[PDB]
Amino acid sequence: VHLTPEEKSAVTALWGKVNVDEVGGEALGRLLVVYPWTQRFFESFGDLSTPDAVMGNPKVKAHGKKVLGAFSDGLAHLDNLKGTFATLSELHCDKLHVDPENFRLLGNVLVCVLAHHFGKEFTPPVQAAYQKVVAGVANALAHKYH
Amino acid sequence: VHLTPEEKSAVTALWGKVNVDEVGGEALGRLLVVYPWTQRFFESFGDLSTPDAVMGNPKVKAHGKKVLGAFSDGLAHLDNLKGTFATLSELHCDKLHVDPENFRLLGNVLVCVLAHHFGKEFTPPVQAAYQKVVAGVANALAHKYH
Amino acid sequence: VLSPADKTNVKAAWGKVGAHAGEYGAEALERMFLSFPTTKTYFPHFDLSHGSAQVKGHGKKVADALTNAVAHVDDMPNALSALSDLHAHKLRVDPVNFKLLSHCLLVTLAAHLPAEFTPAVHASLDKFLASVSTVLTSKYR
Amino acid sequence: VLSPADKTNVKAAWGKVGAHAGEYGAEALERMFLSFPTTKTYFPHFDLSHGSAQVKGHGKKVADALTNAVAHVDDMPNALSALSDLHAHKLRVDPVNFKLLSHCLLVTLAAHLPAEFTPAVHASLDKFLASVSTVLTSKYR
Ligand code: HEM
Ligand code: HEM
Ligand code: HEM
Ligand code: HEM
Ligand SMILES: *Cc1c(O)cccc1OCc1cccc(CO[N+](=O)[O-])n1
Ligand SMILES: *Cc1c(O)cccc1OCc1cccc(CO[N+](=O)[O-])n1
Repeated sequence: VHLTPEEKSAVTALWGKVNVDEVGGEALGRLLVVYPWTQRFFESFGDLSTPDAVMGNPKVKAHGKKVLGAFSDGLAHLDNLKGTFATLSELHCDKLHVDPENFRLLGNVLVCVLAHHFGKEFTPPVQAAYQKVVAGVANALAHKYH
Repeated sequence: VHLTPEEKSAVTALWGKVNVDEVGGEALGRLLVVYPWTQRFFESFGDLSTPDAVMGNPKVKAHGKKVLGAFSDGLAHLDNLKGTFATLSELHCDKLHVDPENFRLLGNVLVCVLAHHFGKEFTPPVQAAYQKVVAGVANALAHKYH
Repeated sequence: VLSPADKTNVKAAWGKVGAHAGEYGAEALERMFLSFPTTKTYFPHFDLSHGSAQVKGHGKKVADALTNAVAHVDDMPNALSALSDLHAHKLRVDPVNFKLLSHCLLVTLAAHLPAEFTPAVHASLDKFLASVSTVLTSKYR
Repeated sequence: VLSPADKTNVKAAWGKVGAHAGEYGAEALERMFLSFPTTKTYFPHFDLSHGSAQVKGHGKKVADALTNAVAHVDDMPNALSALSDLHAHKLRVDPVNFKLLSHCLLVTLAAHLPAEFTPAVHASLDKFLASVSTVLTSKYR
């Protein structure tokens, strides 16, 4: 809840080009690989012993698609991030006790994946506008701690 | 913040013995020494060049006393920490751009000082009640980011 | 990265703990479980009621590793290799929990060794614990 | 703490930067200044306008120091002692700013080298920059 009109335009246009069937699993997969302790929260997901097992785990890719849908929900409701995520905030904060610094990490992993797939088109201005998206999502998901 | 009636009695009892001329200055002083980057916010305070200079600094002692008085005010209004600190949050968030992790560091530095001063009277359940307070204070100060 | 001064601050201050190692280890564990109840989820098989013999003996194991880490401050990765495999590979502890325990250790030392707990020593001890924490949470084998 | 494979991944990926050091270094800084405007206050006397020759010249210094850090990955505190004087003793840089610059470097690397930015290499570069960041923000003399 803090985006200028030109930042909303830039994030909406880029997101219309996002493959919402692959980007979620790529980001959840990299979160599990780059920050290994987060695998502890996904003990029922099966094989997570190597980068290849993680990125090829079909439960990781299926759940990442749910992640990305909820990020899509937030992008269509950019001025009401608190309410869009309130119920997920209860689950992540009151039931799962994921420390909120992990919400920041996933948001930034997602930013790296967007850069990875778009190359030169993920320009410093597009990145900066997306930095306020993922920071608002992290903040919203941490609301039940607040 | 949810303190039981027995936690509030023991928080109140300990706080009424606190040395209001020294405890705040020691907490702010230890913050500037243990986390030296925080000195960047206090350039006009004079000599911060060594530990001894920081702790003896009269501007540090005077500023720490005002920090302690805000915590006193949050103790008196546990039911409404957000309204109690609304303008300090504007100052610290909108004007100073203090990163919220620093709020938690000061809260825990204060806890260490309480333990330093009161010794074994600073029991673990007394610590547990104090951690809820400083987490409460620290959350209310970060609200202008929320 | 500790300075030579950090190292001498930490040895002197932790030298004072002496035979209270297990008492202080247990106290710091109890401080962490009471103040930050989610840290308990790493010890579901433990008896965590106050004064538990299991926590007490585990506190002693923690302080002794700290005592060992002080003596090997200049080759932490070799010395801490076994505890790193436990905490990073097998247990996968979230780093925020190391900050909470570290803070409860500082609280314990301040409450018992007020003359040792100087602003400079407080800073070196915080850095020592942050450095041990980093090694225990890194998968470097 | 870096594993042998982390060092292998870092050396191989950064070697692919090559002549694009200052270009990528400058691009990271401009991402950082723009995504996180508070970082500009560490450079109050700089010309931070887009494309400014000063930021180019400064981005090249960053990348060259990183190149130096890659080659001295097993000798970090000694090789980086002067940069730690600057950032930790003189500029007292808040460590969260190092996470921001490190993230912006990763973004730049992913934008320019998509084939080499694999999950495993991503994870090694993150730890490498976190390791360089720890050294630059700690006062160890
Ligand atoms: C920051 C943005 C995040 C978003 C948008 C997000 C979104 C979601 C969604 C939509 C669900 C499914 C809820 C349901 O179907 O009931 C979920 C579940 C879950 N999340 Fe996240 N999440 C985020 C961050 C994280 C992080 C950082 C972690 C841990 C490191 C985490 C741990 C989990 C776990 C363990 C589950 C349950 C998986 C299961 O069913 O076993 N989340 N999340
Ligand atoms: C987390 C608990 C904190 C509390 C309760 C607190 C309280 C206060 C109070 C009462 C003032 C005086 C404002 C006035 O009288 O107008 C103040 C000012 C200030 N605070 Fe804090 N503060 C906290 C954290 C921090 C931190 C962590 C930093 C920096 C790292 C910081 C930076 C400043 C600065 C620069 C000023 C202005 C000093 C001056 O120029 O006069 N605050 N704070
Ligand atoms: C910060 C410094 C820490 C040190 C020095 C340390 C040291 C130790 C030691 C010596 C052991 C026993 C090894 C053995 O069984 O031979 C142990 C085990 C263990 N640690 Fe820690 N640890 C630290 C941090 C943490 C944290 C922050 C957590 C979680 C909040 C944690 C969770 C555990 C668990 C669950 C065990 C297994 C205990 C058992 O089942 O016997 N550790 N640690
Ligand atoms: C991987 C991380 C970093 C590396 C490798 C790095 C490296 C360097 C290098 C090589 C210089 C030039 C020093 C000289 O030539 O004398 C420098 C200067 C400087 N750096 Fe960084 N740095 C890093 C992170 C940061 C961050 C995050 C900030 C602030 C947000 C920062 C603030 C500064 C400042 C203020 C200067 C002084 C420039 C001047 O006033 O002339 N550094 N750094
Ligand atoms: C040095 C430091 C600081 O200041 C804060 C957090 C973490 C660290 O480093 C931890 C670390 C990493 C790798 C090796 C070592 C020990 O190196 N020596 O052998 O001295 N510590
Ligand atoms: C190893 C590590 C990790 O995983 C995360 C943050 C910081 C560190 O290490 C910091 C550090 C301290 C001392 C030395 C070094 C590397 O220098 N060497 O040449 O070993 N890193």
